[PDB]
Amino acid sequence: SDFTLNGIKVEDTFAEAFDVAGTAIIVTNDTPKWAMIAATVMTGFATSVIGCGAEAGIDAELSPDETPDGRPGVRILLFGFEPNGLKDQLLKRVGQCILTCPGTACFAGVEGPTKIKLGGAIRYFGDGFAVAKRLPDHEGKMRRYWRIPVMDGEFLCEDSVRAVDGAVGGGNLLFLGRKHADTLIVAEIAVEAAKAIPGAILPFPGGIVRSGSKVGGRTKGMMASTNDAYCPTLKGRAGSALPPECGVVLEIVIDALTSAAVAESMRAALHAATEIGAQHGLVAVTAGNYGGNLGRHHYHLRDLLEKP
Amino acid sequence: LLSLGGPQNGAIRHVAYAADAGGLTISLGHLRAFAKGHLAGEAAFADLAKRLFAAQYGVIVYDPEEVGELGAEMLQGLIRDLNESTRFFALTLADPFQGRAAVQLSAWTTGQAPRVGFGR
Amino acid sequence: STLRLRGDLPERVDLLNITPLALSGLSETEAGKLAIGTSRRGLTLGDVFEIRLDGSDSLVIEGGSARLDRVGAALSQGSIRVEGDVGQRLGEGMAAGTLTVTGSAGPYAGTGATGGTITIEGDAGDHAGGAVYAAKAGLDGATLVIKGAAGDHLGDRMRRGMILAGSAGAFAASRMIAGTIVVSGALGDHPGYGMRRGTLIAGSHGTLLPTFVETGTPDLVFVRLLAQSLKHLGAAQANLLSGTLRRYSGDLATLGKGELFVPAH
Ligand SMILES: [K+]
Repeated sequence: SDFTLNGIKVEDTFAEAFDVAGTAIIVTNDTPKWAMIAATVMTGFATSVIGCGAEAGIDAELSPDETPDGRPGVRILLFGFEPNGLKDQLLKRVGQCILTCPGTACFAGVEGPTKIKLGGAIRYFGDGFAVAKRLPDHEGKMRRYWRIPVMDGEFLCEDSVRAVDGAVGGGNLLFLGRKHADTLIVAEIAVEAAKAIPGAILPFPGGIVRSGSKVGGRTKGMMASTNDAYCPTLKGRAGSALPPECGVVLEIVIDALTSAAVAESMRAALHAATEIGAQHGLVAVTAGNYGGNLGRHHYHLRDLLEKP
Repeated sequence: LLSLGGPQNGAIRHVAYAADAGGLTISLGHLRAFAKGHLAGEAAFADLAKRLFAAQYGVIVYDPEEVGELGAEMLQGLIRDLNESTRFFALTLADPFQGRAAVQLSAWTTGQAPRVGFGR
Repeated sequence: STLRLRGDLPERVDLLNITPLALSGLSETEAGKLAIGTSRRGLTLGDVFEIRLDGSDSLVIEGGSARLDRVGAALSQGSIRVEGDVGQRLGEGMAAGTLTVTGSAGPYAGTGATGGTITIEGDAGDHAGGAVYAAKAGLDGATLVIKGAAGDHLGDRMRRGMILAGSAGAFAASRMIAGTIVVSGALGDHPGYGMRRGTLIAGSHGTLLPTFVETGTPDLVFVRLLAQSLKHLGAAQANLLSGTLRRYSGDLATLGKGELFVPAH
């Protein structure tokens, strides 16, 4: 039953992930500095879909070659429960975090089956002065963009953005370690490994979560409560799932446009953490599950053994 | 019949449980922890806790003199935890020097327990 | 206002409502007739002390006996200084102010104190900071400083406030509802019996209860705040929090939300 990876104990559990609506947008600016500013203000306040509006993250920085604009850009993902709630959140965030940022321009990030109106709705801030243009892109496909007049110039925004089907969120694996300062470093180099997978992001601050989201609760209609089992202050008593050597636990949550990306992002995090884990006191690695019946996708750590 | 702190070998057949080093008061607190589910299993008092909760009419007999004020409040708390599952009670032992009647009488004459002064 | 103790007390004496606010209102000759004796024969303030009165919020009792019950009780203003030893219930139900005692103190000192600071430069008696008979709580918010060593049941059924002791006896922090007790030195056997919530910090400690489990050596933000709080008040126990501490969880007989900190090694 016990599993050992790179000399560090790994529990024989699975990560319970859920099906989610996901979409991607490419935001470009004249400089990469302001491309990042625009994305950073858009991704903020988006660590969970249940409390925050959505789950947002920056997938990758784009060079002037990887972009339809020809200007340095940013590929930024957004996830939500329902395709309507996702549309509602994208409209709010693009409208007041992208449109407001100077010199920006919004394009559709990923290809998908369902359509989401973006430029066609922000066009109404133009007060009837906005115009629409249709142009074939570098691949040969006819795309429609809106031109909203603003103080700095024109905010060009593609009419529609596509939402990919089968985007998976909630894939997580948590680390148990002796000391906060050192074990944070283990998780830090763990998120750096996971970020690299295309189409996958980590919404929480720096990718790391310190509050253990537990389903249910002790009193009345608790929807979420802290995970008393993995709390170091509640050690020694029955119901604490961590050994006496452990003193700090940190969780890593991954969302991705494709299910395979969730598994590959977890695998890379699982390996990178254990390789350096012994040096910084990493005791063990487990995954968060809810019982098996809540979430469709199960990411067993036993399948993540193969090196990347 | 279970016994905490009683003699190990008696004429009457009973299941005796060894008292802790600190004393009966320390054992009483130790026992309540297993009944609350706060301490790991496979201990001596863990079996005792399992046997108590599996009850129909439970009585814990004790002498408040030898157990002490703190132990009795703990003992009375252990009963409150036990009553979440089955009916449990305490058989508080009486003193042999009419002290319990003095409490009864003083309560309805003065409005308070004994050890009362009328200087004012 | 100075009360010069004439001599030794023949019976127990109750100094309740003998607060400089109350003495200032009453006339100097009228205040002498105030009876404070427990017995039927009783004793008036003039029989016990040499009353020198002035319209001030400062009171100083020159000379003290262990038969001075309820000294500083229900004090809501100003200060009372006892140059000597005192009896039970130092500042029972003290609302606010400052109450300093040169000598030692009697049992149940500090009960029900809401605000202010009670300082005992000597040693505290049994049940110091603890609840009296049938009392809902012991210390209920006023901070109690004992430069000497407290007896058994320090902070018994304490609800609020802070206790700063030099040394402590057995069953310290028993039945504690909430609060913080920092004894710089020794701590008696079986500390925190029945503890529900609260923070107990000691340099030395006796035998611990089986219902106390060790959490480890965690660097907590609260510890940093409690240290700075002790530094600002000039506490000798401030140095005890400088190093890394060992933690124990509150007694599992009640809800285990209390804690105990002892230096690592
Ligand atoms: K990335």
